[PDB]
Amino acid sequence: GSSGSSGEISGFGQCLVWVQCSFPNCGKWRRLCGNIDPSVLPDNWSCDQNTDVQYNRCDIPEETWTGLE
Amino acid sequence: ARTKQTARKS
Ligand SMILES: [Zn+2]
Repeated sequence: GSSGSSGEISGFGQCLVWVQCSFPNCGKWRRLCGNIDPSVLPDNWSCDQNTDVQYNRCDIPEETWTGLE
Repeated sequence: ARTKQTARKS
């Protein structure tokens, strides 16, 4: 890395994608699979449209993503 | 629906 170029891709340099719930009483951010792109996702995406069953509901709290716990 | 990206870091 460490240089001015578009499309940062390298070994161990993995990206991640996140999506915010469409409900204002949610506003929760769920993780997605690295094969998915935010330019092919719906304008009304919600927790019910998640890929991971551990967080596929609006009644499930947001994940601890702060480090390793 | 808002979207973002982050680095896999701590
Ligand atoms: Zn939700």
